[PDB]
Amino acid sequence: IVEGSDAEIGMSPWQVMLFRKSPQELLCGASLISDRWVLTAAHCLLYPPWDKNFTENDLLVRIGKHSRTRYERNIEKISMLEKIYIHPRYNWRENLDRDIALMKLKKPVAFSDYIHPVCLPDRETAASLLQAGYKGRVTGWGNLKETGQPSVLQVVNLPIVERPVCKDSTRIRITDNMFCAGYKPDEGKRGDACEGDSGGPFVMKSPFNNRWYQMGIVSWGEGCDRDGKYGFYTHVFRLKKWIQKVIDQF
Amino acid sequence: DFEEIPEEYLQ
Amino acid sequence: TFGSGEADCGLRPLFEKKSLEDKTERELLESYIDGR
Ligand SMILES: N=C(N)c1ccc2[nH]c(-c3cccc(-c4ccccc4)c3O)nc2c1
Ligand code: NA
Repeated sequence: IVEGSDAEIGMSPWQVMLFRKSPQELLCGASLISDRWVLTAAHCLLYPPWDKNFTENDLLVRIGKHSRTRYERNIEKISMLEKIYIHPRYNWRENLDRDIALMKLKKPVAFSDYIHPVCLPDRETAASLLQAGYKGRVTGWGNLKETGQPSVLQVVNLPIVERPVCKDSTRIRITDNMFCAGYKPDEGKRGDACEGDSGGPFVMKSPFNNRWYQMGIVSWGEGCDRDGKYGFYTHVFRLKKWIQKVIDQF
Repeated sequence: DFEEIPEEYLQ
Repeated sequence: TFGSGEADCGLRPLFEKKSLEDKTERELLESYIDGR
């Protein structure tokens, strides 16, 4: 996260860390949506251009963290995966369209003051909050600059940008399964997710029922916090039927 | 940079 | 898990459940043309 600050303890109790077993490293961010399911970005698990194709056996999920490198004994839980589901039409060849994956944990995790799931939006909450100008929050342990790394979880609140502005900032083809967020060069405010934050959550707090909803998944951006550029996120509500389907099917 | 995590989580 | 989440979803033990606010959520609600 660039130009974001340290998170508070228990601020994003749904933040998950995808950890690789050997080498032991942070792979991506993810979020806890139930006691057995985690949602992340599919490019964190499968990205052929760079020979990335992880299986159940190569990842570990760490929930309840704050600190990036320490094993927070008695606070965090580490779960193993049972199955990984990548959206059938995830497009890695061209623009990372439908960059979403679900991971089923081996065993349910117990919630605590540090582990609690986020809500997935329903048509009406999506419709009322995903508006240009409304701010959302992104969290992660990713890089602090494009070109070090934080010791603690970082948070940044970014405004959602109008789609034409998003499209006119890149040469990549934007689809309706993506949205972009960030400040204009012109708003003398900065912030963006960056490398290491892919897969994590973009959430908004409903002013109707005070709950936090995960509207997006950190997907991509060109550089980190470059002026004139924005971060793109997968549109969770547009892929919600796929989500509902693998959950009640599996 | 990452501290060691308990062996029971590798197996 | 599904629509609107899970049931007790989105309410943080250390914040909403105790009626405590984190330091920047205000920024968010204020951008939804102000909330409350
Ligand atoms: N500026 C942004 N909004 C942004 C957000 C997420 C990113 N993630 C990355 C990223 C960069 C290199 C490799 C990966 C990656 C991670 C896992 C598997 C394959 C590639 C990234 O997620 N850059 C990113 C940039
Ligand atoms: Na920018």
